[PDB]
Amino acid sequence: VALAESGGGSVAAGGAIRLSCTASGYTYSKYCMGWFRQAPGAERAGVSGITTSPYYADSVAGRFTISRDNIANTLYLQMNSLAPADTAMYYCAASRLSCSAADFKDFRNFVYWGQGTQVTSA
Amino acid sequence: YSPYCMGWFRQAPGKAREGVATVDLDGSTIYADSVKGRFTISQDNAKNTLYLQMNSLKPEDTAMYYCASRTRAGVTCGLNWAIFSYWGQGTQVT
Amino acid sequence: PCSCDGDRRVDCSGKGLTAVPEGLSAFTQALDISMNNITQLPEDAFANFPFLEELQLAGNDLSFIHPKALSGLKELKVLTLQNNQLKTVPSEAIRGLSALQSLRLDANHITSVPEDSFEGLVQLRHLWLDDNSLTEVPVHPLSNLPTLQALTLALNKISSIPDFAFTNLSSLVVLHLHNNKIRSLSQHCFDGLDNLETLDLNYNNLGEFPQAIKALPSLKELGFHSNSISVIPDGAFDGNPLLRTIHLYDNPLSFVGNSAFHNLSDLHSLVIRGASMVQQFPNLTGTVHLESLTLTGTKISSIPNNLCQEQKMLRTLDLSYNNIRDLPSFNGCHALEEISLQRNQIYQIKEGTFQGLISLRILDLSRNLIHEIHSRAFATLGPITNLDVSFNELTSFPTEGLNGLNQLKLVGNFKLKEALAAKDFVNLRSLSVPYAYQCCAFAGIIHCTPSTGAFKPCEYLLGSWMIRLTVWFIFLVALFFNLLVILTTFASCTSLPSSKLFIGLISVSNLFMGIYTGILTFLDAVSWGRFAEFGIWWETGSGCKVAGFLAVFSSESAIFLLMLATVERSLSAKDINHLKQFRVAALLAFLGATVAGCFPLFHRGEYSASPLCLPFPGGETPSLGFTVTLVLLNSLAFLLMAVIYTKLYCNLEKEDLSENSQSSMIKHVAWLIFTNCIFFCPVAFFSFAPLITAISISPEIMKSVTLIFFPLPACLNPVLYVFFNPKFKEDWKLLKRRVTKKS
Repeated sequence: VALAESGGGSVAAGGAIRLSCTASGYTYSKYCMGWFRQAPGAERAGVSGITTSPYYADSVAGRFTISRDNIANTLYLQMNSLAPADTAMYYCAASRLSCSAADFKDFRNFVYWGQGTQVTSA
Repeated sequence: YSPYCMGWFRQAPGKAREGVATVDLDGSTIYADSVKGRFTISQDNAKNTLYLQMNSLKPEDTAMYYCASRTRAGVTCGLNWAIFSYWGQGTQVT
Repeated sequence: PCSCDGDRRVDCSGKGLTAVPEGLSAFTQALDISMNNITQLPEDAFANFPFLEELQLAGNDLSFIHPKALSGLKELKVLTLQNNQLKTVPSEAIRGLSALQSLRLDANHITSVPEDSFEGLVQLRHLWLDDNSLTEVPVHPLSNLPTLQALTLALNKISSIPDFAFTNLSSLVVLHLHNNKIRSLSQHCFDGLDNLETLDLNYNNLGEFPQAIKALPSLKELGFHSNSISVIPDGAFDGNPLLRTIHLYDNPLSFVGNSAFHNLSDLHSLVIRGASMVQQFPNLTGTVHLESLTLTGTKISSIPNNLCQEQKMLRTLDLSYNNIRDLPSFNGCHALEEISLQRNQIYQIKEGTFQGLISLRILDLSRNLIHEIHSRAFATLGPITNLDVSFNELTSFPTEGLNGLNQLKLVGNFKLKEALAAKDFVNLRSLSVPYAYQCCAFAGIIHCTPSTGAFKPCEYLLGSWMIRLTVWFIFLVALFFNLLVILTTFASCTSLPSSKLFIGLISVSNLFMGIYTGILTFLDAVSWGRFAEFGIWWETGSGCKVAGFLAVFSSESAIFLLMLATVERSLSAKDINHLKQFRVAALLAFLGATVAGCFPLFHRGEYSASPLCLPFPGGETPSLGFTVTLVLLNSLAFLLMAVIYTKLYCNLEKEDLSENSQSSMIKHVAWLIFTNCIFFCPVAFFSFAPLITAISISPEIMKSVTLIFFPLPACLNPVLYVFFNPKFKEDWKLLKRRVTKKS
């Protein structure tokens, strides 16, 4: 039902940042979550996701960690050693059906969307 | 008052509570893996007193015990907790 | 110890509590306990607080709960107990709470559900039971609950669903059962779920398509994949009209009904992969909301022409690995963006096929038999960015309205030899063209895959003016002095000794090598500044084959005739009757040179590696088909006569060598063989260069010395002979006498 995000901001290149999202409700499936990147003038892309072997994008491989804590129902995404090309708006997406890795490069499948945050890297 | 699903349970410090052989209303006691050849269970409904006996016990598995009772009906016996309404205070045997 | 929110809310996190906290306000509304070490719940633990609404017990290891402990909490709404250590559903201590709303039991190893469980809860709406070890659905406790909305039983060990499982659940909305081990479904298993919207059955072992789904009248989203379903019978989706999403992939589907997908008024996307035997297009009547359509691996041969007259909102289209032969017009479409048609039997393109598609961006037609493309094909097609067409027999490629292109690939079209106009493709970023010389027109930031390096130049064949004049010089004098020496040795009307006829054949072979060099110089002179235009035709034509054959033939005859010359000299000294014997040996060696030269011709692509038509330089990969063999033959022969002449040195003394005219002949032969050795070392070294990974030289350099160090013998052998054998002077006087007698 309701999704909220926290984190973001302005960081010099090579820093470390943690983004935390919380969810409330029961219709969503806790085995399909994702983080989505949007740069102005382009459609949304899927950076990382949890499926049931986490799915990681080509570019962010080796620098991005995604975790879920069902004790308090929270999703964590931690980034380190950022490049300026990472400056964009970030969204948290949750589906209603279980999903595999192949579902993550097409955003239209996901339904529950958050308000989003903004992160810039210099 | 109403004899139904008498049971006995053993509890070691720092772990769960498991059951030992228990008898129903009609006899035919369900018997746990470690009790055949070790313990004897009897129950008289004249006063509604149940008796247990120990034979050749080993030094370990000596912990607190409990006796459990139930007055309701409609559930099969399974030698498992969370089905007995009344519980005893228990006693330490060692 | 635990902070007070001020609004009747109490929070406890990791403060190491082994018992229920006490002393708090009796008016508190919500209580959270997480990450502590409580293992057992004593009797009447929560009798203190009578106004508790929400209850969290997360992560600690609770194992035993007294039945009377939870009594008194008549207003509790939310109860969460996950990742703890309970082994069975607590049928007791739960019947008291009449007004419970949500119950979460996750990650707890549960195997048995007591019969009387879940009794007395009249308004429970959410119940979560997953990641446990359940083995059979609790039919009676489930029937006890009449007002349940959402049900999740995932990662359990259920094997089969009995009939009439969910009769009494009238208001159930979503059902999750994935990663279980279900293999059989009864025809009446799903009866009564009239208000079910979402159904998830993933990673199960279903072996046949279920039928009970036809009882569901309002099923919105349906998902099954990774199952073992292989056949889709027709009329399957008849019962449920409204279906937004159908999930199916990784199934080994074989046959799909003609009319299976008919009359779905709200389906968004359709994907079918691996369905091999389906050979006729599905009937899509009534489906007018299809954004994406994908059919792969089938045997479809034709496409209906009303397709996107019906599909008014189609966005992408992919059809590959089929037997499509003809393309109907796509004029009706407006929202079509990406088109993929690969591994098909298309052989012609017409103007009208691609007319009217305003917003087409990506077009792919690869690995087909297309040989005719109309000029006006692509003329009024809108802004197109990426176009791929390759591995097809294509003769001419038109360019009309392609100025906006960015990615263009054409590789494998060997029949295409026409150059590419640079002015038309204004914004081209990446090229792929079958021959490297075509990219010389762009002279590139344009990226052309073919290397188009030094070995395949653009402007000058020979490169440096100094190299040009040097080859012109040895060409000429090789020719002139070879003609002079052959005239001296043969025109004389005298008896011909073996050595004299041998050096005559040496002259003939060197003359052949010289006019090979001359033909190369003529080509370079003719094609000054514009070698790119002539390169393709020159390499594809027979001229390159002729030149390479000539060069190879000239180079083997010289080597073999020299070896035969020095054994001729050796045994001539030794007998000091084999003249006719060696004459036919010379003939047999000439024949061997002929066949060795012509052997590569029957192979494919061996003589087209370089514009110089000489395979010994090779290239990126010559992969030593016969280059290693040839250099092996050359080296073994040279070491053989090296051994022969060392033996001659041992046998005959230096004073006799100085005082013997036959030994003067021997000295001349020694000079010849020594020169041949040192002048052939470099080409063998170059051929051995690619074998060693450490050594690398720039194509600039290997081209120059391959050009320079190849034909030198054809030049200095006659010069050496006339400069240092008075035998020539004697023959010159003889021919002068003959000329004076004739005149």
